[PDB]
Amino acid sequence: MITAQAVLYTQHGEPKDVLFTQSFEIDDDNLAPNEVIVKTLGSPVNPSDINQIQGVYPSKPAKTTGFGTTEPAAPCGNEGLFEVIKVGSNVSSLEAGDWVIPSHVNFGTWRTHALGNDDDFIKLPNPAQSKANGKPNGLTINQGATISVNPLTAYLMLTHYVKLTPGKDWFIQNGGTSAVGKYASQIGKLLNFNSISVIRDRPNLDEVVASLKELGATQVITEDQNNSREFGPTIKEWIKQSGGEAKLALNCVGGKSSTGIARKLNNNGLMLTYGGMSFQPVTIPTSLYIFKNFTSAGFWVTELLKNNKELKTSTLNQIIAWYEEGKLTDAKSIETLYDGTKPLHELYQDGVANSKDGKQLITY
Amino acid sequence: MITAQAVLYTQHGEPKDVLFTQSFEIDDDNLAPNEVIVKTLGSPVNPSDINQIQGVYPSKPAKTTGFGTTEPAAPCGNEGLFEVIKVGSNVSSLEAGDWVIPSHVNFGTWRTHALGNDDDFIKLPNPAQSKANGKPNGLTINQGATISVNPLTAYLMLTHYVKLTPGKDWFIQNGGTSAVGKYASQIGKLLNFNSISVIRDRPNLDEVVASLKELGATQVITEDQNNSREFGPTIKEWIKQSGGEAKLALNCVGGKSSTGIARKLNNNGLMLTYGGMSFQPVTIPTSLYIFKNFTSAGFWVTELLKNNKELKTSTLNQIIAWYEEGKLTDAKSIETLYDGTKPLHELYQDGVANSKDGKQLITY
Repeated sequence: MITAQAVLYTQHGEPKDVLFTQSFEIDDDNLAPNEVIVKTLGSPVNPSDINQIQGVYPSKPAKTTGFGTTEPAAPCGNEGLFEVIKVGSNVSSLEAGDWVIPSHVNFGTWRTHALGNDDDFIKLPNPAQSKANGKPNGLTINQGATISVNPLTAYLMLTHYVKLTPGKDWFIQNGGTSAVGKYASQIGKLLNFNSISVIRDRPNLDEVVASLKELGATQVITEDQNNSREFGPTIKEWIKQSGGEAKLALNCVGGKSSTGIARKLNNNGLMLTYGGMSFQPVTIPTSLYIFKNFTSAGFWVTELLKNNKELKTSTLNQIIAWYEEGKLTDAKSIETLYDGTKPLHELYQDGVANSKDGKQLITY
Repeated sequence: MITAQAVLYTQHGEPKDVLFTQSFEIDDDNLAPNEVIVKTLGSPVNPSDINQIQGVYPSKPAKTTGFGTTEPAAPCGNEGLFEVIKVGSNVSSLEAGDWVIPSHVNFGTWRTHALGNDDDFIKLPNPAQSKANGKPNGLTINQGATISVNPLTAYLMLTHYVKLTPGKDWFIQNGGTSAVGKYASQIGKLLNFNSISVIRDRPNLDEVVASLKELGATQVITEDQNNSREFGPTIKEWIKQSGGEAKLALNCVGGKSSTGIARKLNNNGLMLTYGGMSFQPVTIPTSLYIFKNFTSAGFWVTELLKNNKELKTSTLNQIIAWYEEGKLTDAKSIETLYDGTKPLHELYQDGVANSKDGKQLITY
């Protein structure tokens, strides 16, 4: 028997008010033929995790007595890296020591262990396997724990909707320093797509600009530059010199920022909105729709892949390969190790409260 | 020889400042085999005609010395109804007395006569022909003169993009009392599509609502009601009871109104923006794009029908037939007859200045 800990809530609200830690047992000596028991290695705090707890997210884990609690309760977290510790008699796809991520959302990753079916997980190579197989690198725990949403989102937005001609065409995106923004710059570099990253100004602008260009952004401009009508000629010249067109805009800000990047696309452009800044609607001038054949659509990785495991598999495999090859890098998470000296839910509450410092990863 | 008058400009600007009238000759005794001479019956003043003259509309007639001017000059007007006066030796598609409209935009319709090739025109049945064909009605001069922009726009937005299930599905539109809005309500009724028209509140609201429902709007609400999610219950029920879904939103307003109609669509909805009320961008909540698979795109009949003669042909044919069959009605225009006592360009300048009074049609 294993004694596990899970972060739960019986009522929606701010994480700081409703979360608590529940101890529960998993019987590793009584596994059904297709069952698997995993131990969590690390799981991040993402905005969607927080929105589910707040009760304002379209998809949420069902409440249950499953973790034994006194009163219906729901688990937290959708992303995370786990390691198989034991499998049932009919399990062949997974073995002890294998690294896995959940195959579906609402898994409840803010906990120490989980019991599921082999098909509730997707295997990733662990460092030992990558190294034994001759790869230059193995995935880090943060890379594995955060591989399921952000890297796939950047890859899919850049390749699944419009075909950018290598060396010539451009995409433009705001939220340039976001996790997805940084993955998109790298994927653009790897696939030879030109790109303009728009970012908020900051005290260390030059350092940030150099960093994004090294990741792969062709040009980096501030939101002030994005707002400048007088800057239009420079952008047009960048595009003219490459012999391509700006065909795709990635928006995660809305408001004036979305207006600015939409205006920089050539005729027949597509904008994909995949995030938004708290109560800032996507704002597009009427003229772009009428005269520039502009289209504005959405992107939600969860919905896109729900019934396309193959597309998901192919995408995940490419991100895994690039990590092993040392061609892709993650932004570093601030890691907080759970050692039992502080309640697990408190580590996540601090994570939620400190999200402004950087991505928070609770490790085990 | 025929002496004709044309409204021209040598430089873009406001109609009241840049228009003038040029007298020019057409030699009706020297027609090439495929040429035809037409005499204008009527041509309207549309926003696009005005924007073209202002220099803020991207599709425009080239400035040429064709009218015998000292400097290159551009003609004005994109739609209009003409009567064929004489045809060349190799013309068989048209004969004297036939009614025609330009086959392409940028022809210049604010003038008394024109010389062109037979394929620069599309034949419409004249009243005598409709009568001889046993039809209950023939087209009026206003119906023929205004057939190529607004009716085609309403018809194509409703049929060319998303397929609404007859007797079940819905479209919602703002600008409900606009010319296109009124055509859309009628075409919706003919296609058996349910619809909600959103209009501005006004003094004789009950009368307006009744008139729009008679035209074909299933339900009519005001912008205040469109903004009141507290009124939103009344709308969700209408759709539920019908058994269909709201799949298409037609927007010509932007701003808060565009947000309101977008929110009323079911998942996988499409918004087409075909107009906008001065510097009021199309504003759509981020959540509709991400969680409701919402898409917003544009509509411009000029670009859609460029290089698509068959689509234009079949659409025009259906509108013509509907007028003949008494199934479609146009809003009445304020008609100003050109008798030669006042410069032609002045009649059009007055038409531009008085467009708020109603559609201005200059007749001959």
